[PDB]
Amino acid sequence: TLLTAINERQFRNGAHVEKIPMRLLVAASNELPEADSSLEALYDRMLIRLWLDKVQDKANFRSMLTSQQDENDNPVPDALQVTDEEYERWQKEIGEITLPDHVFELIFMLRQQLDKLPDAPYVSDRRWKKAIRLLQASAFFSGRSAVAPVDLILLKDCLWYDAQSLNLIQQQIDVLMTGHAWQQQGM
Amino acid sequence: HPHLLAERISRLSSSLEKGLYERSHAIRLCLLAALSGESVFLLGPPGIAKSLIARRLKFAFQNARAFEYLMTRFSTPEEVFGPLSERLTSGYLPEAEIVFLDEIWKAGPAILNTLLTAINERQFRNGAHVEKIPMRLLVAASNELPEADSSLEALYDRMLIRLWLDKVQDKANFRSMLTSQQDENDNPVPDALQVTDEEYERWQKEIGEITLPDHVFELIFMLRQQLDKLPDAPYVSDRRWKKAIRLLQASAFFSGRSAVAPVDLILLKDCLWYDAQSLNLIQQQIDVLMTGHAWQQQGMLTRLGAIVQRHLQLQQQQSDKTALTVIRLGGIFSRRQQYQLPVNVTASTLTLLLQKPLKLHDMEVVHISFERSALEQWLSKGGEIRGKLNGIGFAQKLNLEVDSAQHLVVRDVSLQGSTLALPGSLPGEIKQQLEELESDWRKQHALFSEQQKCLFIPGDWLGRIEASLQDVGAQIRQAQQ
Ligand SMILES: Nc1ncnc2c1ncn2[C@@H]1O[C@H](COP(=O)(O)OP(=O)(O)O)[C@@H](O)[C@H]1O
Repeated sequence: TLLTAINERQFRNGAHVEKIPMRLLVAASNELPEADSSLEALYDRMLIRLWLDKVQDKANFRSMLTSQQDENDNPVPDALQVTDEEYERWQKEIGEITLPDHVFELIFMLRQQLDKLPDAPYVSDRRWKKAIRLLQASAFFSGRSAVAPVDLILLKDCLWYDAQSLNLIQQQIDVLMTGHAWQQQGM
Repeated sequence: HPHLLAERISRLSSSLEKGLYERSHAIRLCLLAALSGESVFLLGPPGIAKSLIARRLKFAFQNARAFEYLMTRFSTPEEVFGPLSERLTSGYLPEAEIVFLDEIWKAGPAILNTLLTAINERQFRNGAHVEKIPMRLLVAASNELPEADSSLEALYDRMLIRLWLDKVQDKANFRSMLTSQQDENDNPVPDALQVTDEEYERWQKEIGEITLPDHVFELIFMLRQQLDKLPDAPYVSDRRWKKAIRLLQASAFFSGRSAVAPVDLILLKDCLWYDAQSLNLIQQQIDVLMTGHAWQQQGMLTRLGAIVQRHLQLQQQQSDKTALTVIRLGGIFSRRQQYQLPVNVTASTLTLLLQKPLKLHDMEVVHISFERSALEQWLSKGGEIRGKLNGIGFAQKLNLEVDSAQHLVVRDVSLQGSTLALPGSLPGEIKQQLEELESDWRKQHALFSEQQKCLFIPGDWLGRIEASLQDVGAQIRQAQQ
């Protein structure tokens, strides 16, 4: 029933169905599912995959260990809170972002590069289509009208799926970001 | 009336392909099974629009309910069809026109015992009594393949269509797919193209009434024997061949035809295979029959060889009119150098006939094709020469020598002389048989140009049928020169 709330954004309420205004879906755990298990369907649909861990800096640990800020309060002012009308209007302008020819050459090159390496993780067509919705919105909320080549860094937390693909995705993207993104290797 | 049906079918699949690139063979295949009561299997990696095709086929009908479910190892039958109280099956599987079951090669034994009964009988156990299921299309997608000796082989043998979908490969089709603004949960099919419940029940009766020609059945008569002598051929039982007739008859019914067409056999490439090993054998055996025994491609090739053999027999019989004179040359040389004819002969792999036939290499021959690049070195420098027999085989050594009257004498094992001769510059018997064979090629090519506009036919397969028919017509035109 959780798969129908993401694609169709509805729910089987006995007889008639109703829409679900789910604006953000976050899922956390600890371990990873099996490679031949039924839990891979929900994992393949989740776009952003972040690997959070504990703190490592000594200066950032002292202020975190002694924090008087209430975690259940509202530290967001009323002037910065968005309304329901602005959320529905931004969903239409996200898909209207133009796709430059220079950005298409980088997506097709990174996709074909992962298909030749045996240890590279497989990227489906659903992962490539949903990554553009997050990439087009990254430039819309930053003051741009087209897709920028700098938005390709966000793919380092979407293409990976386990501990073996983390060291390969962050390395293959870093080569393209420092080679063909700004004509570094082309020159 | 029958010709207007092909326009509505072609216009219905055109609106369904909006937003799905490189998926024309997957949408047109699911539409034929939805209007005939068949199934379709999809194989490939998860993430190639394998679930949208199940939700898009429900828009073609006026009253159709979709159902998406993922079969797990711990799934219970009370969640797929509905829990009991007598069974709350409101909006599940027994009352759904199109159902989608993702990953079918991993369900439990209880789900497998119930899925095999809703296909052959289309019934459901509602506690005590039984009720029919109006299932019009059953699609199943997964990623891996079941075992060769397990309980999951019963469901695979009943699924007729087995498609192997994959990711996109064209660069031009990937840019428009990566930036598509068409909503996948909308209704892109007009109301005029949507069929009703009365048209679906009427088409099921007209499918079985399609006339079966005797010439079209000859293709399956020979293709069945070829898939049995090879040990690597997949085992195709009689139940698979019986269900293939319903898919072939319905393919020509929606294309404006009343009988089964030989071009409808291309759909069998996604129904006889079962794994990765059978994919390279099914697509190869069908391509040979579709480009050989289909439009009389191979049937005319073996008949053309008899005309060439008959023309060579009449040429070697009248070889006493044209001899073979070898001109001489002067110059200062220690050996007697000979020269060939100038403008009279210019071909490199020319053929030379002979009068009395001999037995060379324990076999008979009627014409010896020599090489112009090697004939000039033997007639001047000397040594040994080579030459194939009957225009085939390797260039074997022959006992070629010069004669007193400037001729070529070929000897064998019994020291038998034979003067060679070249063919002169068409008899009435050869032209009569060549005109009848050329008329059959034009009649067979007209049948392909009147049925290739079918919707359930891939586009890449049209390039091989046209290339095979042109090769037969090009070989018959060279003999009449
Ligand atoms: N080859 C393709 N061509 C066009 N669109 C595609 C393709 N593959 C996936 N999509 C799009 O991705 C979306 C999600 O597909 P999804 O249901 O995840 O596929 P699957 O069922 O194979 O995992 C669909 O709405 C579909 O439009």
